[PDB]
Amino acid sequence: KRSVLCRESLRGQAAGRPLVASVSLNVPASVRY
Amino acid sequence: KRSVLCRESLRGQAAGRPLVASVSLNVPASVRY
Amino acid sequence: PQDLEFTRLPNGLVIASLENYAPASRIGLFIKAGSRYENSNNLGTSHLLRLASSLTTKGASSFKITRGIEAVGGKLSVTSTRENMAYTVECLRDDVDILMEFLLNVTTAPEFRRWEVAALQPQLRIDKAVALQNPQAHVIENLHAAAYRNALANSLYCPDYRIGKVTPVELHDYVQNHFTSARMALIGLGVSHPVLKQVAEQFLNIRGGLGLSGAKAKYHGGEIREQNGDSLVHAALVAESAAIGSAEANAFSVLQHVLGAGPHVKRGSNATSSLYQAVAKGVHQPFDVSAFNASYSDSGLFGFYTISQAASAGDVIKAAYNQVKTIAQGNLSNPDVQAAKNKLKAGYLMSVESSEGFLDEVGSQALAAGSYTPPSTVLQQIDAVADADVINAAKKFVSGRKSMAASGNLGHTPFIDEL
Amino acid sequence: PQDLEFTRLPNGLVIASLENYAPASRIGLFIKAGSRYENSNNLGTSHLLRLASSLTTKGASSFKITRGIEAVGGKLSVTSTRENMAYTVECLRDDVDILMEFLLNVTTAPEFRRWEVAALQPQLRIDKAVALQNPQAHVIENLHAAAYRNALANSLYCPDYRIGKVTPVELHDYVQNHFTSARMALIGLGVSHPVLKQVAEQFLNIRGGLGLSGAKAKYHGGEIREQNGDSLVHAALVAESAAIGSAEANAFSVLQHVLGAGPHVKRGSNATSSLYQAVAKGVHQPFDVSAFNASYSDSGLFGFYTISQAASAGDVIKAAYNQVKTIAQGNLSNPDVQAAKNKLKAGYLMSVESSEGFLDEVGSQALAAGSYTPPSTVLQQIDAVADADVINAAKKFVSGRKSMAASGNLGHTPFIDEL
Repeated sequence: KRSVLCRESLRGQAAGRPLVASVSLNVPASVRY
Repeated sequence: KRSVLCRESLRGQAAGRPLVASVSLNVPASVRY
Repeated sequence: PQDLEFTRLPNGLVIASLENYAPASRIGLFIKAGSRYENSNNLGTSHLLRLASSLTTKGASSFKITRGIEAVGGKLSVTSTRENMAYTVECLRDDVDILMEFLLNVTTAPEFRRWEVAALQPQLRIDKAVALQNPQAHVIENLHAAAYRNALANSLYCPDYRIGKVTPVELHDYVQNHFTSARMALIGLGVSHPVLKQVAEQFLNIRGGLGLSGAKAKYHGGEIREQNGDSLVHAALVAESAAIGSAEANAFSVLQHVLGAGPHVKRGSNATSSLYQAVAKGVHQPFDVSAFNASYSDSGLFGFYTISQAASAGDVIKAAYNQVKTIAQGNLSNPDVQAAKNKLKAGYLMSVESSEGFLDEVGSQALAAGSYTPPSTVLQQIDAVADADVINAAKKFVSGRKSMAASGNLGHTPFIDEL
Repeated sequence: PQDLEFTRLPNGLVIASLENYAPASRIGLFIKAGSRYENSNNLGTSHLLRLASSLTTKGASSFKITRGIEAVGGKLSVTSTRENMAYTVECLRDDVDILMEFLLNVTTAPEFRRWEVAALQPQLRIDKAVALQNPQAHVIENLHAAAYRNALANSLYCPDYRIGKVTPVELHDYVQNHFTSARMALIGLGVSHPVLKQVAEQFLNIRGGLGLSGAKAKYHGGEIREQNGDSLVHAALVAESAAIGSAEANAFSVLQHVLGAGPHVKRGSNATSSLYQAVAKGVHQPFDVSAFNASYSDSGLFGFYTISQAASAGDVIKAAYNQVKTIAQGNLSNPDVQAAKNKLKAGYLMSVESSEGFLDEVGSQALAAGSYTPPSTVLQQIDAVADADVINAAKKFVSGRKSMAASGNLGHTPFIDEL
C-alpha cells in the first residue's frame, strides 16, 4: 500500500484501443488502462 | 449446510413488531424474523 | 391477576410489570439503539456492542458476570433490530435481584478495555459467518441497504472491513449517546412494579438526546444483486410500506396476509395463499414464495420474497407481481379479507401467548407509543381495515418505487425494467 | 522499409508482418475471446485460461515450455480485455521458430489436466488480490457490471465464489468455441509474411462460429457502491459512449480530451483541463480527477472519474458534472477543440511509437475492421470532428442514462437522484 495524500494523484483510466487491459505473463505481471 | 431440494422450503420473513431480529446470548445464539 | 402497569418518569423512560403466577420472572431493558443509529464512520459498533455484553464493567468483572448468572441458572440475551436493542434477562423468582444488578452493570457501567474489546473483535467474523448461512440474512440485509440510502439501510452485521477496527471509544460513545433515559423502557414479567420503579429511579437516570448518531428516514429505490453458484435463487421485491402503528401500515399487514404464505400446516400446502396459487400455476414443481412485510418508525417496506431455481427466477418473480397487481386492479372479494384478518388476529395472539413473546410485545410498544395497548384494542384496530383499503394499499406497491435484492445464478432474474 | 501486409484467409483469420531493421521480433496471436464471452455459469474462465498459459499441452510439457523460452530469453505474455485476448510472444530474431512452436502449442494444443488445472486454481486468488490493490480496478470493474446487464458487465477477474470451481472441461470448452480461425489475427513485428502465412495456414485452421458463449450487447444504467474505511473515495460517472471505430465514438474521444486530465507534466498541473479547472475552483486543495473514455464493438462508456476525500466527494462529483453540462449547453470555443485534437493526435502517435504499442494497435484493428488503417488516415478521421459535434456528443452524456460506481466512505457521494 502506497500513501495517496498529496497533489500527486494522477490516476484515471482512458486509452485509445485498449481499456482496462490486464496482463499475466510467465515472467512479469500487471494492470493498465 | 442443509439441502433445500424439495417442496419443504417455507422460509420468508414477516412478523408483527419484530422484523429480522438477531439474538446473541451468553448461552444460545440465532437469527429470526 | 394484576394487569401490567406503565409509568413514564420525568426522564421519559417507561416501565411495566405483571406479577404472574408461575415460577419464572424475566426483566428486559430495551434501549432505543438500533443499527440505524450508526454513520459511515460508526457502522458495526452496535453489532460489537451486542457481542460484548459479558465484558468487565464498573461493578462486575466479566468473570463474575458470567459465573454469577451461571450460579443461578439465568440467561442474558442481548437482542437487536434496525430500530431497537432489547437486553433480556431470565432467571428464577428468588434470584432476580442478583440478576438485575448484573443487567444494570452491563448496561450502565460497561468498561470497554482495549484488551478485552480487542479479544472479542474476531467473534464478529464468527458471528457474521454463522448468520450469513441463511440466504434470507444476506438478501434481507442487502434489501435494506438498497431500499434505504442513509439510516435504515445500515445492516445489523458488521461490515467485513470494519471488524478489527471497532475501537473502545466507539463502544463508549455509542453507549453514552444511545443507552440513555429517554430512550429506555424497563419491562418485568414477574417483578413488583413498586420495587421495579425504585430501582429504575436509582439506576436509570442518564441524559442523552436523540440523533447524536444522525437520526432521520428516507426511502430510495435500488437493486443489490449477488451472484452465486447455488442452484436456488432468492430475491425480494419491496416498496415503501406504510409506517409503524399507523392505519395505512395496519392495512398493509392485512393485505400482506391475503397473499402472505407462511404455512400453517406441516407438509401442507396453502390453499389460501393467492401468491402461492398464482405463482404455483405458472410455476414449476419445486419452489416456495412469501409476502414480505416490514414496518419501522419512519418508514416501511412491503412486497414479497421468492425462492426459485435458476431458470424459473423470472417466471416466479413476475407471476408473484402480476397477482399482487390483480389486487391493485381492484379484484378482491370480501370472503378473503375476513379470512386474512382472522389469520392475522390469531397470529398476534399466539405471538403474545408466551412470556418471551409478551415481554417483547410490551417493551416494543413502550418504545413506540409510550404505553401498553391491550390485545383486545389491538384486535379492534386490525378489524377496522376496509376491504377496499387493502386493495388501495396494494395499489401503492404496484405504483411505488421498486427496490429488489437477489442471490444465486442471476441469468433469469428480472431487473427493474423487466417488470 | 516494407510496410505491413494484411491477408484474410478462407477461414477469415487476418495476418500481418513488418520486416523491421532492429534485432527484436515479436509475434502475437490475438484471439477474439474477451470476458464478455462467459455466462453466469462460465464466469471466471477466461481469467483462469489467462493464467494457465504454461501448462502442459499436446506437443510441449509445462516444463519444456517454460525452460524452453527461458533457454533463449523469450517472454510470453497473455493479455486480455473485455473484448479480446492478445497472446504476445517476444524473442530474438534467430529464435522465433523455437518460440512460435511454443505459441502454437499453448494456443491450439492446450491439455488442461485435472491435476495441473487444480494446482493453478489458488493462483487466481493471488492474482485477483494483487490487481484489486488499485481502487481503479475494483471501481472500474464495478462500473462495467453496473452499466451493463449481460455481456460486457462481466469482469476480467474471476468472482470470489468461483475460483476453485473452474473445471477443466470449462477451459477446454472455452478454448474450443472461442480460440478459433474466424476470431484470430496473427501479427508479426519482425517476421517474414510469406513464412508467416505458411505457418498460419498449417496451424490456425479451426472452426467455431461466434456467440457459443452468448454474444450480444446492452446498456443499463445502475450504481454499484462499495463502502470502505479509506480517507479517499473514488467514483465513476458514465453514460453510453458511442461505439468502436464510428464517427460518434471518435467525436467522444475528442470531447474526452477537452476535459480529459491525464497530466502531460511531472509535478505539473493542467491548465488545459477544464474539468480540473472547474473542479479545482469549487474544490479543496488535495484532489484529482479525469475524463474516462471506453469504446467497444457494440457499445461504449464515456464520462469521468473522480478521487476526492470523504466530505468533498459530492462537491467534486457535481462540479465535474456541471462543467461537462456547460459544453452540453453549447459553451465551447474553437481554440480548445483544436488543442484537444492535437493532444489526441500526438498521443495516438506516441501510442504506436513502440514495438509493443504498434503490435497491439495492429492486431486490435485486425479484429475490428479486417485490415490495417495507416496512421495518417487515422489522423485525418480525428480531425474531421466538428467543434459542434463535440458539444453534441457531450449533450448526450448529460442526456443519457447515468451509471456510477464509487468506493470509500460514502457519506458524501451523490446518488443518481442527487445530480
